[PDB]
Amino acid sequence: TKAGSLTIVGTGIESIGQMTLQALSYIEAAAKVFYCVIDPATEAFILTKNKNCVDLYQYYDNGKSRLNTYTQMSELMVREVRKGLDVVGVFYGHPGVFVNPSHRALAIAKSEGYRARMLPGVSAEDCLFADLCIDPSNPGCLTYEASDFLIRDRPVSIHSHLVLFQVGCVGIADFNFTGFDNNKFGVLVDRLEQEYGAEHPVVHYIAAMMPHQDPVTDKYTVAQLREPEIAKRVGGVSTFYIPPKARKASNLDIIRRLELLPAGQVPDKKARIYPANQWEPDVPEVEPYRPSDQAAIAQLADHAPPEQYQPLATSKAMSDVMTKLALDPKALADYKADHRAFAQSVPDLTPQERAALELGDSWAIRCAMKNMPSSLLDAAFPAVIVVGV
Amino acid sequence: TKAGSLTIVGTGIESIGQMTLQALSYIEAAAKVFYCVIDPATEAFILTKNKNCVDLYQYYDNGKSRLNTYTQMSELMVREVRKGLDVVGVFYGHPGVFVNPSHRALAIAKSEGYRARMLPGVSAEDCLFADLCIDPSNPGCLTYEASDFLIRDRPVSIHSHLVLFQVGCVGIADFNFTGFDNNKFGVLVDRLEQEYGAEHPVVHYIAAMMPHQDPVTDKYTVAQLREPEIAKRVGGVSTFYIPPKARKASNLDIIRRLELLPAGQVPDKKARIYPANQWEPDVPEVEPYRPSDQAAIAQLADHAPPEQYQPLATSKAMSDVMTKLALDPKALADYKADHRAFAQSVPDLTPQERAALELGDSWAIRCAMKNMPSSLLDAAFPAVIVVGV
Ligand SMILES: Nc1ncnc2c1ncn2[C@@H]1O[C@H](C[C@@H](N)CC[C@H](N)C(=O)O)[C@@H](O)[C@H]1O
Ligand SMILES: Nc1ncnc2c1ncn2[C@@H]1O[C@H](C[C@@H](N)CC[C@H](N)C(=O)O)[C@@H](O)[C@H]1O
Repeated sequence: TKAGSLTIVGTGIESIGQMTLQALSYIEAAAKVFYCVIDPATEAFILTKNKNCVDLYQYYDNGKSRLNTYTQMSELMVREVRKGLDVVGVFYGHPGVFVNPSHRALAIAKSEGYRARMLPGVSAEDCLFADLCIDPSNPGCLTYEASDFLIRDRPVSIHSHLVLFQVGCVGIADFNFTGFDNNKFGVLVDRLEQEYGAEHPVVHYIAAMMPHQDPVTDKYTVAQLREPEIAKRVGGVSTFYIPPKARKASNLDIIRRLELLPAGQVPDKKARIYPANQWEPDVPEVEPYRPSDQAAIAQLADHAPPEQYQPLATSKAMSDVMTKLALDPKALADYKADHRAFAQSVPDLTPQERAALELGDSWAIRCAMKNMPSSLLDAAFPAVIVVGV
Repeated sequence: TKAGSLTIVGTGIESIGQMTLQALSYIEAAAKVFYCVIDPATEAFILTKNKNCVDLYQYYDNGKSRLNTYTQMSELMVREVRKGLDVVGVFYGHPGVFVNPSHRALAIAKSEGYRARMLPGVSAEDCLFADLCIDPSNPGCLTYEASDFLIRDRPVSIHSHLVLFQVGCVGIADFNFTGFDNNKFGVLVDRLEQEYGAEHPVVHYIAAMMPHQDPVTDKYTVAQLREPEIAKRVGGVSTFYIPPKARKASNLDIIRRLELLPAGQVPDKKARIYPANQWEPDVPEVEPYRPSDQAAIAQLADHAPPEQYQPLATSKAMSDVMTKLALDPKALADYKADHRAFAQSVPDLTPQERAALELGDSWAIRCAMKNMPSSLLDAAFPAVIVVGV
């Protein structure tokens, strides 16, 4: 193992709070931190967590190709990796979602034989789902960069969600500190009119970046985007959400092959699961408390945990060590280097807990931390599926 | 304002570390916590952070419609909201990504006039981007639930990413504690063959759930998914990634309208930005250090921060309060109720810092925390765009 590693992490969108615990722990552990964030409170927070930080944002410039900036950003990180340092790169949101220099730097580090990993973060699209109250599952999600969407004539589905990033810099490859002169925005609007019609809704979405702010969730018709007062509101942190125009019908062959038949009464294409998408035009009211819902709720009074449910049955020592492995990158490295030596050094573990850590197998650890009922193991593996469409 | 609120949060995918700081803070602040997580270390962690937790997973049962479970899960949360409690629901990953009961509970709470919010988290798709080293931007991303994909004949694009969730329970609406008998998996494979061909790659993806694990990133051909030994590896935490088959050409009309013309030499449709997608079949090697890259790197020696770059210039007191607003939900509520009273109570703030908090405007706060150069304001607003495709 060569000295030197690159770990790229995110900060999420909303200041500080949307950073993951592991992003924070790696920032603290790093020999050197390179960051590219928008809000100053997140920047200030990062600087309190590591004494050796460099702002990558200073490598942008007016009329300077963003591609040249990205090469430089990547090279600054990889240079420090080559010197043998544990380097952390920090990008706002998810660091691999609409981000060039992270993928570049990691690929170079990997190709030169250094440890390289991206830790996922909360993207603007994650925020969009939360704030617009939609689920990519229902009814599928198409996500594009706005210029790419136009230039390569990327397909839309009128029956699925559409999310467009970078709608504030349509056709612009460079940078200006005072913002983009988004003069080709009308080209995007023409495409949206062709695909959806002039009266179809488009949600202008800006996630709150500070904890006390509300998101921008402004619905406009496609036609309204041509109004100069509306178009000028679209900036560098603007994303568009375009809801579906209609519900798609079910395929009879698939209904048959999946054996969803009974008497033929699969629900209608508009027989929606509550709640309906509130952005979709002319969506009918969906009843939250149907007779089936009421009957399910009536069963709560007599509910008991099923015999195959596996209650948590762990110990402070085991919870402590699993927490430490998640929150202390140095402890994790030590454990990964020698499971046995690490496991045997952890105080207060039971024999089963020690053995499970010695092995490292997910099953053994799960087994040490949950009571597995005899009924369960006699029948016949994580299984947590929380969507039913 | 009625007593009672519902805040739904995520834990991310990988045990503990992928929880956001705000998810943790809301879990700690809650009067009651309802959770649905897969790994026991995350469960144990949650139980150390709040004394009043209920496992929602006990409302699944063998042969019990998942829809009935979801109604019950939602109702357990909303009942406590109605009693006037600050309730936190916790779902693994992102709590609104392929999750029924979160959206249900929030919509009901909102309709009855209670405070209701979803906080985004790290989804399995976020993990997929990080672990497979792909960017949804390049070349667009289509995301579907696997049964829905089939039943409603959702379109694929051979030129964009395809991500399929719930590939381990194709056509299954119920639950079994011992896992799904995924007997209709072959129907998914037939669809993938029709769309992509028998020799096209499909990546079986399982993100590591424990900090020491590696992800499953196993490439198979579509044809190989028919092998029983391979099909049985696909379970409840399996996601498929299907890379593009080809590069899409540019639209000449759009090239003209966006004025990307010069002598006509837009890059070829295969003239890729490094790095190439390593999963895509027959991708050529892309040079990381082209002459343009080398020239950009040569400019680093003489680099100075641009005159319009805005250096951080804050104080401990201001950083402390912005951190507190992000990490202390009670402090945030107090600040939101009365900006002036809150701002005037914060020790050690400068006059400008106090005034900025009194107003709450993003501009004023940004202004108090960053030195804005005279050159910047004379020219003519966040602007952090890190992808150039
Ligand atoms: N606060 C925000 N609200 C909505 N969309 C945003 C926000 N910030 C960034 N974006 C979107 O992300 C684009 C910038 C991207 N290069 C970076 C995205 C970032 N890596 C993420 O994870 O979301 C913007 O042009 C917007 O489309
Ligand atoms: N560890 C994992 N690796 C890859 N995919 C996963 C993992 N865990 C869950 N999934 C995907 O998510 C599905 C379950 C969903 N109902 C819940 C997803 C969860 N809310 C998320 O944010 O990803 C599974 O069937 C998989 O498709």
